[PDB]
Amino acid sequence: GRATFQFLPDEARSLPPPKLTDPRLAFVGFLGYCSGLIDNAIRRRPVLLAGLHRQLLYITSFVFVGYYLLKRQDYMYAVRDHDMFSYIKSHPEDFPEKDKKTYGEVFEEFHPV
Amino acid sequence: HGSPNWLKVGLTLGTSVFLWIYLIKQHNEDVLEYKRRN
Amino acid sequence: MLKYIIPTIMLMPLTWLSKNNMIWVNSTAHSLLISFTSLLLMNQFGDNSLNFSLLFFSDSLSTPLLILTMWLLPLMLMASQHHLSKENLTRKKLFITMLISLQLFLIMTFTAMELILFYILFEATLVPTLIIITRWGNQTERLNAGLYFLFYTLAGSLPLLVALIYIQNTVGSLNFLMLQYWVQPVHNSWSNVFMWLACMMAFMVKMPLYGLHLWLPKAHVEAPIAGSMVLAAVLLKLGGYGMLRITLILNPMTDFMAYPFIMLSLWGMIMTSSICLRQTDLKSLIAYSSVSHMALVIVAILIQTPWSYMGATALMIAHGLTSSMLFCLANSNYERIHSRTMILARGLQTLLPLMATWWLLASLTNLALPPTINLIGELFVVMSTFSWSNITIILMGVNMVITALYSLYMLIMTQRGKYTYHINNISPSFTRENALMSLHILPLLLLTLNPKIILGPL
Amino acid sequence: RWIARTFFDGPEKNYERTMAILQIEAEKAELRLKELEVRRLMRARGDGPWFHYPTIDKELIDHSPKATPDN
Amino acid sequence: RDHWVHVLVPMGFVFGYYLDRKNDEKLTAFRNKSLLYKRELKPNEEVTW
Amino acid sequence: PFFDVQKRLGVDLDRWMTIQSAEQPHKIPSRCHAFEKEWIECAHGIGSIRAEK
Amino acid sequence: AKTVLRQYWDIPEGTECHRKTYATTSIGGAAGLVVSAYSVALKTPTSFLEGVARTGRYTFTAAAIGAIFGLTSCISAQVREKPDDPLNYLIGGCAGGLILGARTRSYGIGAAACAYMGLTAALVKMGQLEGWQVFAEP
Amino acid sequence: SMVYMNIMMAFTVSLVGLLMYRSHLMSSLLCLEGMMLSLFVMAALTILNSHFTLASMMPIILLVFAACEAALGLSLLVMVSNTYGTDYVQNLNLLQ
Amino acid sequence: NPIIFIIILLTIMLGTIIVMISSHWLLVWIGFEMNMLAIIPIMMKNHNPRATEASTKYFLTQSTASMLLMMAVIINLMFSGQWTVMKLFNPMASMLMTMALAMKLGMAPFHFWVPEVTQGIPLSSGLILLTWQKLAPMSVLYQIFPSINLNLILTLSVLSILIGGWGGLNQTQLRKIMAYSSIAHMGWMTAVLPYNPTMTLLNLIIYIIMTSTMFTMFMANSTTTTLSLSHTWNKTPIMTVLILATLLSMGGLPPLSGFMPKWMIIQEMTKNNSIILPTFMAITALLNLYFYMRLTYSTTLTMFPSTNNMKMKWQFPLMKKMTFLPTMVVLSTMMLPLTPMLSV
Repeated sequence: GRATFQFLPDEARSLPPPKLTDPRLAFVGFLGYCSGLIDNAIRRRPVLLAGLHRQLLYITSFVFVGYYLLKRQDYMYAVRDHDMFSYIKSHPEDFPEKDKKTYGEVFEEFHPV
Repeated sequence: HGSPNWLKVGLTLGTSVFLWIYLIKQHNEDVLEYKRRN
Repeated sequence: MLKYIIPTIMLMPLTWLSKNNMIWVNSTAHSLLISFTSLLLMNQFGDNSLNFSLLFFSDSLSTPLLILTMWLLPLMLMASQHHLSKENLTRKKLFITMLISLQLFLIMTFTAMELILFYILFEATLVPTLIIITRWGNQTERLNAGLYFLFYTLAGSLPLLVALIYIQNTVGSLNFLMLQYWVQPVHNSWSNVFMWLACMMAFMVKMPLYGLHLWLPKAHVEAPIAGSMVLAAVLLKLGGYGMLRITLILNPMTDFMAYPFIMLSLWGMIMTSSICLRQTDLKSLIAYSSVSHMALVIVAILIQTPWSYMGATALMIAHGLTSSMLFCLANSNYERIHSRTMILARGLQTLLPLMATWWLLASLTNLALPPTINLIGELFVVMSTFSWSNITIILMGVNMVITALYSLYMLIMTQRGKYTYHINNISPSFTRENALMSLHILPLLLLTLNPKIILGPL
Repeated sequence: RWIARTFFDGPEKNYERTMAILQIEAEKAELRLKELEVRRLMRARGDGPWFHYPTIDKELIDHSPKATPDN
Repeated sequence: RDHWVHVLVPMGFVFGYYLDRKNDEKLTAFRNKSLLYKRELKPNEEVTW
Repeated sequence: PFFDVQKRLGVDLDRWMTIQSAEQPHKIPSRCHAFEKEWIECAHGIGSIRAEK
Repeated sequence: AKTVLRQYWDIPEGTECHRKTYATTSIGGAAGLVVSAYSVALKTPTSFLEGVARTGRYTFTAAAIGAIFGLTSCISAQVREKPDDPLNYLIGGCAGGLILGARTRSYGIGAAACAYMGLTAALVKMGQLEGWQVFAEP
Repeated sequence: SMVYMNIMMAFTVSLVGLLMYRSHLMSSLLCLEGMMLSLFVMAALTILNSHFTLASMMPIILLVFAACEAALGLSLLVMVSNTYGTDYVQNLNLLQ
Repeated sequence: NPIIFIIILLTIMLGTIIVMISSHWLLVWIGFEMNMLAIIPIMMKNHNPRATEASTKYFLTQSTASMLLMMAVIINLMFSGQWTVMKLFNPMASMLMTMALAMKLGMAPFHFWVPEVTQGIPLSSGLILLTWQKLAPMSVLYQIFPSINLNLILTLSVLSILIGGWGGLNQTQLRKIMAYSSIAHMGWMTAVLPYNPTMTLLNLIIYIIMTSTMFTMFMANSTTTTLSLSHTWNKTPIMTVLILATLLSMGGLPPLSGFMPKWMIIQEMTKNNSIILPTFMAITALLNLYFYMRLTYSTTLTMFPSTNNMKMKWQFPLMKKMTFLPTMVVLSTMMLPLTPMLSV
């Protein structure tokens, strides 16, 4: 949690990175693929297959940004579990070892209809 | 005939190739930066 | 579902992608082809159990219920074309796409693998239904009925989220129904009443009790083009089945307070069918039949211990096919006489002889003539709640009495004559009018041969 | 005979698939009881850097012999 | 033309069935079970995974 | 939200005029200068939730 | 303040039926002042001795409710079977609400004042009966 | 000491009934500029005995905005009288 | 006039940065002092005698709401003399703090700051600029957060949606219908702020997006609900389908992404054994939906396009950043497993 005011810090090197052909990155920009079609539909285009140069660079936008956004999402869970397991590792008095007991110990309710 | 403005038509075609090649070089580096660190 | 959702979304960029009036034949062609694939991997075996792929499917293993959900988009397009063909193609492409968009979420529903995946898909509907209610109706009392359809379904379903998120961080996680092996019991307290009650009451608002049925003859009375979402809204009512997924486990030992849900829904059963014999609107006549012998399942679920789940499952798709066709009998014979008043349509049975069989074999399934899927359903419910208390044969027997006099009152109003009027009503029930009236009884009496396919676990 | 092996499987796939996606859950539903053990109840210690509130930085203090003999 | 509007769209079945197989080839945890379900000695419970 | 730009790049926008014992332009302290420096010494790496008690 | 509840919820518990309704008319009596103060401020100026807000009967109403609101309970707490119960304290709902039903005439207000007040009556003592806590912390 | 109670009693020159009411709105903008010197003094008594040596630039800067603030507010109060001739706070047209 | 309109507009967001970039209560005083100095010209531009009689009702409400803040500083100047932005060391200060700042964000008390300004400013164009003043004090309650009384911050927030809800069913003027349900969406976020003060910002970033895209849709002609009828069959029928989608999204229905906050925000409100608190508010925002239904019953059902006037010409306004707003304000509910790990 240290090294304040970074977009993503230096210590995110040992994370996988989240490489492509993941369905979110297909979906990020699929809505942008839908968004460029709206961009024609607002203005009485009347094409719905209009100028491709407006219909491109929406795809380029979301995918690049969404990739560069997801590198810290996988970092923040990785730094989340990293600090929990240390506090699990110290203080064993807050984390006891439960006893293993099979179904020869329990006498449950017993409620039949 | 066709009559666009012919100025920005291609800037959209030139920004992506700038963006994608900057992306893939950032990706093909960082694909090795895992093993270079781990 | 591996990919049943993945072809049925591919139906959607086919309709607008098409040409002119070919848009009717292109959609109905491919939509029938899923009915092989729907059957194909499903109906497998079978002894504890079929977890299907992942966090997206438990395959709807012991309750099939889903093949019937896939008939309908190639059943409603042939039904809706009667009075729709005066609007623009730009809106005719819309009304096919939201109808497919209603089938998309129902497919991931009924399977759903979880209880929190269920709710967000349990509530993922009611937006594409409401568009079919408000636009595309007839004259007014659409708009208040568009609001009575909300605010019962949505007022009840929000205390699910308070209780389902409460379970997710109390005992492990609810994410699987097969991590429900560890279940602590739920005793008698003053907080465990409300945990039972809030988790249950949002299902009562769709499959109605005698109280809070006040939205059901509102949306069905004032209704789209030819029953076009009314066929969907009868599946959606029985698509609130998830009480079978919840209450079998997950507070299993609260029958202590079942009694205000029993007596309200067992005496209401004998009255809410009795309150319909003086109806004058024909589509509101059927709309109260759908109240009565749907509410027989509510005293069949809360009473546990199968020989009821034998029948309570068979009753969900008993009138899934019956009450669909009765709406189709009334979505027809309104194109010719422009009123739904049951007085006016007399002088019949001479003019349209071929559809006399379609009236009777509909109304012979409420009399229910034991070798059908109907009196294999009721006679397991009857032999179940007999073993609760013996006195329940009385009310449920008079239920069998009045609906005999009720179903024939809709038949016998057409056996009269001399017609007095009506230079119109010429059309002799064309090839489409019998085709979409068929494919209802053709699977309905077929499955009576080996109805082991229609059974719970059980 | 030519329906089963032509289309689907038997009790060697859909058995021990339920052994496989029920060992993705016993390491999911046991950690959600340990977040709520530590996050919600840290508590009076503030030990791990979740509930860590800033106070003041003692780097900016001064140690020069400031001209008052009794400060 | 060649009508990609038509039957090319039900060809998304095998396209969907391709993605249907990719899960069970990483859901390969247990060859160790006791209810036939064996994977004891044989090349029977290894195959079709 | 507290962006804290002035910790990244080392300018002091303010900071100096914040506490009772910081700079003192010609080194004339306050009346309680001895207790400021002593009390800030207490809670530095402490996360202030255990410092109250 | 909260200590009024620490003399309400602490000592009587059904018995001592005078101090029960002496303290439980203080709270409901005090809230008549709060509805009086906005009815002279958010409403425009009344007659010569403000607060003289338009229809009056405000603090005339509110303290009368809390006057009976222990009294309907503490009578019926001991006379039946001697606990305090959710069905015990339910009784103070309806006729406790019917003060607002008695004035500003009924047949459309009074039974609706009876019904809904009986819903919110029993849940309060049910609250500590299960240990409910509205404004909590981890 | 008592030099703080008076003046903390004198901070109640807001008192909100007389912070926008009644009419002749100049009477209300009066106590908005007169609510200062109950902050300019109440700061100055605290920085000065306890020799902070640096925070006493803050009472100088406390006037500089509140003068520029109230000068802006006085510009608009001409505009209510430029359209009428009388300020009269019981002018109200745009409901709520 | 054109260049000086930027320099006024530029310093509005420069006023709010110093609110966030500060370790010192004097600078957060200057920060949203000059915002109250640099909004007053934007109220004026076309000089109509309601606007002059509206900004002056705007003005002194944010002069006192300024002035009590400096009173709250000088109290805990006396107590321990530290001026870092942190806990305030005095319950007589923090009480005077929170319900001073509740006027700038206006809560349910301190009432009519919100309708009486936003109604009838002839600049209905924007007045999207009333999203900065909801953004500056929220950046102050992120730090003050572990010093409050926990009753006042809820009682201003339980009253928030109960009275921001009822207030607008009695309306036609769609600026007031946007002015209302802007107290309600300040009710959901400060009911949560004592419990895990992040997953508050999730509600705010959603609230900037869905409200900014509502005003841009409104900038064709739209003034009143009866005028919201007469553009389906005249201007563009695709506008009617779009204006349906955002409202049904902003009501919180789970097929869209205005259900994204609540779904997550109850994951925090219970988990803290507080159950009767969300069940009140979750059922309260239900009649916050009867604004939107009965608004969608105007435009989407062809309700009387009379008075035949043809717009045979195209439209050339500037719908800036509009093509990407109802593609992240509707379709994002699947694509946010962790938005609350970027913002955290």
